[PDB]
Amino acid sequence: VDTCSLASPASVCRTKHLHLRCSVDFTRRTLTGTAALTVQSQEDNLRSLVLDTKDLTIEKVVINGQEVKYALGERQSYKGSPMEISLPIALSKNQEIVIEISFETSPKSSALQWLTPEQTSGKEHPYLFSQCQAIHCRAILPCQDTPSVKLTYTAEVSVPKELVALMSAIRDGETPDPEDPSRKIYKFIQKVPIPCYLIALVVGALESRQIGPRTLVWSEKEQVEKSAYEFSETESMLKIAEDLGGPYVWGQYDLLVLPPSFPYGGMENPCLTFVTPTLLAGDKSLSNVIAHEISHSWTGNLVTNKTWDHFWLNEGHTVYLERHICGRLFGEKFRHFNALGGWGELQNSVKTFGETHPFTKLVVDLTDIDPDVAYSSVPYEKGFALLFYLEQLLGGPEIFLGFLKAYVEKFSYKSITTDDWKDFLYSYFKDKVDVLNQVDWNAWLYSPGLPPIKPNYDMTLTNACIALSQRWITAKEDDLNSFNATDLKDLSSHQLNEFLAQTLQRAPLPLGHIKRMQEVYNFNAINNSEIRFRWLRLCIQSKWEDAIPLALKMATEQGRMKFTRPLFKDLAAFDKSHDQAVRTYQEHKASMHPVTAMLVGKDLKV
Ligand SMILES: NCc1ccc(-c2cccs2)s1
Ligand SMILES: [Yb+3]
Ligand SMILES: [Zn+2]
Repeated sequence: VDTCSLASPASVCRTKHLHLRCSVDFTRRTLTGTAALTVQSQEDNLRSLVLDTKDLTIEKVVINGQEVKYALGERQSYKGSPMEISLPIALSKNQEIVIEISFETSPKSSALQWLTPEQTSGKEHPYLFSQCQAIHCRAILPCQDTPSVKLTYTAEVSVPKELVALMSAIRDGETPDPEDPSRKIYKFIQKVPIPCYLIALVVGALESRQIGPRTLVWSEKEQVEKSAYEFSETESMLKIAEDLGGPYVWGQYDLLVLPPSFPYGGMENPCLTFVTPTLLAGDKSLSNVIAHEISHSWTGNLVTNKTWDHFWLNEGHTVYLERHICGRLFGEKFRHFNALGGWGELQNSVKTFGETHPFTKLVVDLTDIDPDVAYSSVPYEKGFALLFYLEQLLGGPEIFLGFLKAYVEKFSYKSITTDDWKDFLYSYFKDKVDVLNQVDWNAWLYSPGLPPIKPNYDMTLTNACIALSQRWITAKEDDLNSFNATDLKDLSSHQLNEFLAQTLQRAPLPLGHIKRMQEVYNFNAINNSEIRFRWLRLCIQSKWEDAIPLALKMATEQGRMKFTRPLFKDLAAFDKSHDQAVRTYQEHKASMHPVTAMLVGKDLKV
C-alpha cells in the first residue's frame, strides 16, 4: 500500500481513463475545468471512494448527469487533502462508472510554474509548465495519485491563441475555441496506460524542428537551432534502446527544452521528454541525460514502481540502460568511466546524509516523508551499483542484458515491487541461484551506507583524472609553477569534470592552489554546466571571494536543483557569502519553482 497517497488503493477501485477538459487562465494563474475519471470497482457493494487533491477548489461532482455528495478532509501537509465521493448507486466488482469533477487549481500549485514574459526567452509571452513526479499530479486534478494505477488519457486544452499547448500524449489537432475566439483548443490522446505522475503540460510560445524520423525538438525560437544540434544523437540512442529493451511503443519521441528554472535534468514524460536547457553545452557532451530519458520509455514507463518506496526500480535500471547506450556509442571503457563516476556520486550522497541515514537505503520507507525531501542520487547510483555487481556476478553485460529485456517484457504495463523484481531475477537465473544466494540481500536492499561490495571497474579513462587531482592535492607552493595549460590537453570534457569531482572530494584546497588553477586552466571560461558547477563549488568551499558573484549568478540564472541547491548551500556555509546567499534567495523565492523554493528554503534554514 501507498503511504504517499490518500486515495482508495488499487484493490478498492481503479482509474481506467481520464478525460481532461480545461482552460489555462494566465491572468489568474489557474487551470479550470473538468476531470472525467472512468473508474472500475474492484469490490462488491462499492458506495464511496477517495481521491487525492492538493490546493484544488472543487466546484461540483457529477455522476449520471446529477451532482453527488463529496467532502474534502483536512490537509495532511505535503500529501494534500483527501476527497471522498459518495456514489449514487452501489457498484459491483468490475462495474465501471464515469465521475466528472469540476475543479480549479491554486496559483501556488506545487505541480506548476507560471512564468511572466520577462522570465521567458522571447520576453513577449508568459509560459506554463508542469512537473508531476512524484506526487504533484494531485495539485492539478483530483486523482488516485499513486503509480500503482495506470490509466489512458484524452485531453482538450484551451489557451490564448498565440500560444501552443503540448502534453505527454500524441498531438491530436487544434481548433479555435467556440466559447472565446481569442483562444485555441489543442487536443491530445495517450493510448498507452500510464501512472498519473507521467501526465504533463506545457503552454508557451513554442516552435519545433525535426531532428529524426520520430523526433521533433520543441522550445522558444531562440533555443531551437542550438537544441536541434545538442540532441542530434537522439534517433541513434532510440535504436540502441530498442535493441536492448524491445520495441518502442509510444509512437513519437519528442523533446521539449524548458526555460532555465526546470527543477530536473530531465522528466521522461511519454512522447514528450522535458529537459533542462543546462544541457546545451554546444558539443553534445551532456547527452547521457537524453540516453537516460529515452531508457525510461522501458524502465519506469512500461515497468513502473508500485510505490515510491521502490523508486530505485525506476532509476537504477534506467541508469543501467543509459550507461549501456553510451557504452555502445563510445565504447565499454567509457561505460566503466561513467559507472565509476556514479560510484563517486554515491560516496558523496552517503557522506552528505550520514552513513546510517534512512535515505541511504535502496528501498526506503516514505511513511510521513515528503518524496521531494527524500530525493537524491541513492536510488540512481546504489540502484545502478547493485545491477552492475549482479552483471559481473552472473556472467557479463550480454547475459545480464538478456535478463533486462526479459524483465521489461515480463512487467510491461504493470506496477511492481522490489520483491516482484527479485522473484523474477531468481526465476530468470534459475540455473544461477547458488550464485544469487551469495548476494547479501538484506544489506544491498535494506541497509544504509555504501553497498557491502564494490563492483570491478576498468580504470583506463579515470587514471589521468586521479593522477592530476593527486598532483594538486599534494602540491605545495613551490609546485604551483609546474602546473600548466598542457596538463589538460589530452583530457576530454568528461575527464575534466571527473578531475574536478576528484578534487572536490578533498575540498577545501588552499586558496593559493585554486587561484593557480584559474591562472593555468581558465576554468572560469567553461560554460559546460557540470564542469562550471563543480568548479564553482571547489572555489566557494576553498573560500575564494572572487567566486561569490559567479556562484550566486549560476545558482539563480538557472534552477536545476542538482546545481542550485548545492550552490546555495555552499554560499550559506561560506561566512563571506552567507548573508548575500540568504538575501538572494528571499528576493528570488517568489519567482522560483515552488518545489525548488521549498527545498532551498529548507537547505538554508529560512
Ligand atoms: N524522473 C525524473 C524525476 C523528477 C522528480 C522525481 C522524484 C521522484 C521521487 C520524489 S521527486 S524523478
Ligand atoms: Yb617543495
Ligand atoms: Zn530517471
